[PDB]
Amino acid sequence: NRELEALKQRFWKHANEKLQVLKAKLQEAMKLRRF
Amino acid sequence: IESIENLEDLKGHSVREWVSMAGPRLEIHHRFKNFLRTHVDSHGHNVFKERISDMCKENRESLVVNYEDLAAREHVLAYFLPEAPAELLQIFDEAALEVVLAMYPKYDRITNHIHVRISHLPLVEELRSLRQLHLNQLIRTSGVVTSCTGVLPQLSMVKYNCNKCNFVLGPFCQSQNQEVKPGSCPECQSAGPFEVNMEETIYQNYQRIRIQESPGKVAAGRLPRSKDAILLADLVDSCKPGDEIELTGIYHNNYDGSLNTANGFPVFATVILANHVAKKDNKVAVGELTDEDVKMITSLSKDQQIGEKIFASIAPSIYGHEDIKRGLALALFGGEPKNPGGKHKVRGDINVLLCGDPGTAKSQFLKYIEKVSSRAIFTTGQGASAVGLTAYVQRHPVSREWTLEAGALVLADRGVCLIDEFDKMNDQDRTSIHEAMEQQSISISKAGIVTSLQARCTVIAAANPIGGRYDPSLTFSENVDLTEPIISRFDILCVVRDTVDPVQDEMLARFVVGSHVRHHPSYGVEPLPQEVLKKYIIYAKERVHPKLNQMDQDKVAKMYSDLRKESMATGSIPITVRHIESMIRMAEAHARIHLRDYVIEDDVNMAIRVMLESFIDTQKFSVMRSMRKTFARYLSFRRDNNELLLFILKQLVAEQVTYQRNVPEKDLVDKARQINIHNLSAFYDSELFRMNKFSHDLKRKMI
Amino acid sequence: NCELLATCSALGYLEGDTYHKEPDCLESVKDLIRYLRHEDETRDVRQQLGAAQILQSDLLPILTQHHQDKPLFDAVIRLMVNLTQPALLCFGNLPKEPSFRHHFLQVLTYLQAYKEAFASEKAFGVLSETLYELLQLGWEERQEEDNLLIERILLLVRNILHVPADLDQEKKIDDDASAHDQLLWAIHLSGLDDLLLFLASSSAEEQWSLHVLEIVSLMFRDQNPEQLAGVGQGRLAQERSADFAELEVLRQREMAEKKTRALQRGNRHSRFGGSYIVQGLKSIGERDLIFHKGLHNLRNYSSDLGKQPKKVPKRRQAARELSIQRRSALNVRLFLRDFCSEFLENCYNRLMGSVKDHLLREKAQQHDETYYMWALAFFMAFNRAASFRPGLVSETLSVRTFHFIEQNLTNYYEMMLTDRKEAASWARRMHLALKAYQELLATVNEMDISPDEAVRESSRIIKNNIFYVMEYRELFLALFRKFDERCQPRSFLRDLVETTHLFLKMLERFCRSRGNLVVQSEKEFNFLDYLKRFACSTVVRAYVLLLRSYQQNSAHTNHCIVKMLHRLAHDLKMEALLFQLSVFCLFNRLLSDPAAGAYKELVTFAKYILGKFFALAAVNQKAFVELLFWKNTAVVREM
DNA sequence: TTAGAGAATTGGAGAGTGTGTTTTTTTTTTTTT
Ligand SMILES: Nc1ncnc2c1ncn2[C@@H]1O[C@H](COP(=O)(O)OP(=O)(O)NP(=O)(O)O)[C@@H](O)[C@H]1O
Ligand SMILES: [Mg+2]
Ligand SMILES: [Zn+2]
Repeated sequence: NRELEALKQRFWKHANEKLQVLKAKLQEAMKLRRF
Repeated sequence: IESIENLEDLKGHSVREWVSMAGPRLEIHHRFKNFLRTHVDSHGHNVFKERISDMCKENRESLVVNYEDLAAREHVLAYFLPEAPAELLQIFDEAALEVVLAMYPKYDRITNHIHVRISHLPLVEELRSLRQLHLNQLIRTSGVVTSCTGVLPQLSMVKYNCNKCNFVLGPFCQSQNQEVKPGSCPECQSAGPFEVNMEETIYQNYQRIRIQESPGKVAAGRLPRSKDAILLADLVDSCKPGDEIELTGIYHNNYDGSLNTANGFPVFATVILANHVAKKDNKVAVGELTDEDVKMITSLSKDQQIGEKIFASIAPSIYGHEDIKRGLALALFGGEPKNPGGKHKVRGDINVLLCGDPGTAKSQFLKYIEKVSSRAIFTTGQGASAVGLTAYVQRHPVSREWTLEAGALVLADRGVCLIDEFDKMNDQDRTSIHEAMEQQSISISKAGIVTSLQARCTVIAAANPIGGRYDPSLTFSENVDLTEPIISRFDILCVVRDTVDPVQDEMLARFVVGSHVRHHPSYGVEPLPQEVLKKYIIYAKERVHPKLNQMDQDKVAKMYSDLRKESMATGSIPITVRHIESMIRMAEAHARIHLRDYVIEDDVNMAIRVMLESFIDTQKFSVMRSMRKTFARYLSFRRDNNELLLFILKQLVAEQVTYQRNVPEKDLVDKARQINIHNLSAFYDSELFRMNKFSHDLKRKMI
Repeated sequence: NCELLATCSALGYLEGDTYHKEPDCLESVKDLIRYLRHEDETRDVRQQLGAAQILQSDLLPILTQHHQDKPLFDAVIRLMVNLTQPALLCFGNLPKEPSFRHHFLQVLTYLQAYKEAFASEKAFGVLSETLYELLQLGWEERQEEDNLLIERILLLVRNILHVPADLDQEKKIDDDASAHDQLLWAIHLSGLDDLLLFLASSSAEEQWSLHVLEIVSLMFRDQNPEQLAGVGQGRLAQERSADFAELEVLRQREMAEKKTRALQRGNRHSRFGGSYIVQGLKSIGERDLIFHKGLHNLRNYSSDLGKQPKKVPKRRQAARELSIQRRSALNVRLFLRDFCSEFLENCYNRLMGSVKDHLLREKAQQHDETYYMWALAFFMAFNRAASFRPGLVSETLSVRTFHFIEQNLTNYYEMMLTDRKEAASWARRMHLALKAYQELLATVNEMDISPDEAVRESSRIIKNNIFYVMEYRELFLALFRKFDERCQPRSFLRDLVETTHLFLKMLERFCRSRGNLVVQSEKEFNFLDYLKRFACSTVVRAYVLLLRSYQQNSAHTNHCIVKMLHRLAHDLKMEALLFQLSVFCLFNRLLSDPAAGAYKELVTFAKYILGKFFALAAVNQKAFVELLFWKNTAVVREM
């Protein structure tokens, strides 16, 4: 399936709700602060 | 109150009560004070010292904080801010007041409260996507303002006179939820018809706006959703009906019996408590410009090739059309309105007409001007009306009295009105713009309304000739189908042709294919970046005002006289008196491009060149060459004057050699200021001294 | 508030799953204990620390992750015992006024939150490990340092088990893990249950017998012995099929009632008019009745079709049962069955002997005999359920336990009648005593059934003793003649009736088998003249009061009621005592029941007594007036 | 063992207070005439 996976890779190459995302990625920084 | 080393451990609380209690409140207060005092940008410059200083210079009572900076510098405040926005914004306002009164101890005379506004919040939401999950949270939305109340006074801390005795009831806080009922007087227990003490009551500005989804973001054939938003204090008149805005605010809900009886279910009304309004039009205001920005602009103005750079920056993806780029640059920067004696107004805006063949980038030029300019209105042909262009009267939507409303020309009052497919309009729609084009006003006498609105805009129109192909066998007047009153209202009148020329076709093809390569999703002089150009434009328009001292009246007067003669001869274009005032306007526009506070003969010669070249362009083929030699030999295409400085240099060298035998650059420039040939940089770039083996150096000053 | 906030912050903070304690934890915890000791009577510090949730956020992490730091661990255990102190101890009673009751509800809410938090297995694992490594030492090796720690550990477990279920979250449906079920599962997985079995079986550590009894009581608070003893491997299929069948039964009953109502009203809308004169029926005046409620209603006309019922005044409002029964989680039920089995086999005799020694020596709190009587009822019922072995409970089978229970029951009866301001509480204590007495009387029957001639001999001995002594016979009449619906629940009335039925069954069989004439300075006796004491109006009034709920009663309860009334009617010829108008209304409901076939015994008895009444009425029309009132010896004048 | 006379508590009748209400024409504007 390597050529099929290569076609998948080409389509991924051309490939190019958020409060919880914000809080998580900020939670990492405050954990680093405490450490 | 001991300092709290970890705000992040809520210890089972929710954010609202956790920040409402005293310990975390003081910790948040100190953290925000420290953030304001110590936050620095990538260059190490303390940004908030500058911002607070500008706010106190201009008495603005409001401080915009970038959420990206807050999140980068102090994490937990950015963490708690969207969760409990009212509480943390109150704490931020207190802390900002402390810092402001540390910087300016006497600012309490100007304000008693500093409003912290939040910008660039990542919690962007579509209006159609707001849910109950966003309630009491700081959201950010986009839309077009479709309604606005007048700025109304609202009770904020109200006091009531007792209905019998002379006592005054204590301060009650207004909530946005319901009317505050006083209760009963604590001196005597009466509860009768109480009345507001106007003098002791504290009021605040109130304005209720309605925003809806922008018409290009709604689907075709689908009705737009809308929200009410409350603007308080210095946020009032941040926008007008028609403005595209981004709105950061608290999404708030309260019980409404009217909605409950309308729906049959306990539905709660919703409103946005606005915290920050930013017009998507004015991405950069004049107040947003930093000392770095204005230093960049002023230093960039000293390049001395800046005119060519500014011209080249007009639509950098369009090959050629240097005359179009020149005319559009002059129109975009604009002249100065004048009113000698207070009784004779003359417009300062420059109007442009691009007529010519299909596939010649006229519409692309118009869309570029739309993108780059603040306050751009774009309209097309049959899509416009007389009424819609100028102004329209309607029954008011709720109260049903006749009310006047702003058309495109009024909405573009200090901006650009762009009219594509200009020849395709109706005559009745096209004649509406005459008053706005010349007198810069729109006078309406309809349904009891009798008034004149300001329409001081610059009109940039695009058109095709008759049959959709320009004919060099005929003059402009013979193939345009427009009439003299509208033709004369356009200062700059451009003809664009698509004639075959193989070398130019090859270069144009290479430029176009290179553009398609460059812009994939992934002339000589070099342009500015478009961000820098926008900042430069607004600085040049708002912070600079050219003034004309002299313009060598004989030259322009003789030019106008024989331009009138040749226009009467060929019939190509009416010249009237407007072309003279177009000369003054174009000179002021070029001075503004160079950021000159005073107009000079450089600018006058530029304006002269633009007028003469466009008039020559209006002619037929055979007539065009004779007209070229006529106006070129007799009138002023003052390209350069190197010979005078050449022989001045030769004379000075000969005298110096004669003196020494039996600082020359200082000698040369002294003579160059004595004679009216002051533009010496052209001579230093030209070949005439170079092949005569002279040279220059600003340090050594030897030649 | 802010100073408490400062100390609570000074405890430390959690990060991910690891707690980072500050070095000043010891002095901050001592300060917290000082604030709690210097509380207001409103228990403000209790409310504030519960609101701050430091028990959930700091003390449990400290207890679970820094248990090697022994001074801090001891201080935290003492602080947690103080915080988990039950609300009834905090305020002394249920407050009678709104402000203290609001404070009581606040403390109770935070106690429920603590119980929710305490279901983590790690906390009980640490508690079991520290108790285990403490009890590993010999008793003589212990000092006040370790004995007080055992007291505080067991009191913490007691406090967490004691907490009432939240009224909000007690709506859990059967076969679901309530907070108490999760707590018991935490005890099971931590192995503290085995430590409780060890403490109960240990002769050396008998000093903690009352504590261990209270733990076991609060553990088995919700359970029923026979239902628990029936648990086993194959229960999932049984309970699933039973749930489906019961669902269909409920649905069919609702459909039948809906059809009956649809027939009672007409097939025309309510504003469809029409009025009738019922010529024979005089109205409240002399004019004929005008009927407006539709022709359909005149098939089963009654004058109370449109009447509002009456507000029962507060004093006359009947007592209601304090909790619904719910089938707990199957894992917890299996664990409790195994606990009860192993406890019964290994612990029960020594624990009950120790508790009786404590009560004799009078080094127990005021009402610990209630726990003793609870344990009698529960574990003897569980023993009789499944494999009955009297050796496992032989410490309880002595006549001294009968005497102790009878004394307690009479004491509670007197205190219920006199101490009127907590008469319901005295009634509940008396209910526990009654259930213990009932289980002893059931156990002797099981001993009779069992094959061992030795237990048959001792069963005969104890039966002779009990039936000889007078108080065991007179107590039933004493209870019936001053029972009150206003104070005692219908569950108590059920238990009293069933215990009376069992007691009279045994006494009748005993006297039928052999004479044994002398009773009580002795006197003669016979069971017929004993039964004639049950011919009073009050006892039959109570029996018909229980009969009113025949739809909801158990089949055994209905058999008890109808057998007693049949004994009084058929064998003592006292039908005129039971000729009553309210009883006849109940019989009218019984005969009109659509499910009357399910109550064949009751309707047959009702028709027997009704036929006797109508024979007497045909002979003499004054019987209709006699129906209207309760009576004394008009039972013979009518005859 | 029942029940009846005197004292205290609870049910509800009713007196008092506060709230809410009774197709038509001229003008514009876009599209269609
Ligand atoms: N000199 C040029 N350089 C780059 N692109 C060009 C040039 N001339 C035409 N084009 C392209 O031609 C296309 C059509 O441009 P457009 O502005 O619509 O033409 P137009 O002047 O409006 N003709 P018309 O709409 O019939 O009046 C665009 O994609 C332009 O980029
Ligand atoms: Mg076009
Ligand atoms: Zn007053």
